[PDB]
Amino acid sequence: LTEEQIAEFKEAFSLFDKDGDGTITTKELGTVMRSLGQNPTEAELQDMINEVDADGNGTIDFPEFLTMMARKMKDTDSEEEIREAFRVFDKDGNGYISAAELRHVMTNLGEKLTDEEVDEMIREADIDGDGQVNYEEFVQMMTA
Amino acid sequence: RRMPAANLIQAAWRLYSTD
Amino acid sequence: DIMPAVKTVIRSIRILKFLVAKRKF
Ligand SMILES: [Ca+2]
Ligand SMILES: [Ca+2]
Repeated sequence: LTEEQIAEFKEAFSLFDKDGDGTITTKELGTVMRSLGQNPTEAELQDMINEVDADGNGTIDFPEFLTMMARKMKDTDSEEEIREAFRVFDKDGNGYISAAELRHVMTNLGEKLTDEEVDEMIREADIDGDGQVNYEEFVQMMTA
Repeated sequence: RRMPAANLIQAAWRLYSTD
Repeated sequence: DIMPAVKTVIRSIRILKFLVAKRKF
């Protein structure tokens, strides 16, 4: 272990834990989000904390925060879930989805994708440029 | 369903994109 | 310099957002 990595995570934790008691509450997590132009509901803030709150005490402590940072999208079920989220729009079951059909669904549905963000997504998802996305391979690329 | 599915894909893409 | 810290804060919120959208699906 080196103090290089310790440095950035501690500082990042402190930007949440502004009261410095060693724990991130929904109020503090929500404050940071609001200061970035976000408008989370308290229910959302609870759900977030509950995904990394090991001991169930309702707030995020430093070990939980480090563990979360390291885990990222490596959760075992992450590919299955993200890929099953794809299947929803794969009407035919091939394991493929057209570019056009992905951009449609990505842009049209909730938490709409920026016309830029979707441009980047398609450029990474359709490696041939034919308009056909093997969404499993795409998910396997996102899921390191 | 479709909306929660779009949400998952969106969230996954914006996380992958932080790098 | 606060930028690495801020980039880490943004990534952590996107991890939380991803984990919640996974639970909800
Ligand atoms: Ca605190
Ligand atoms: Ca806790």
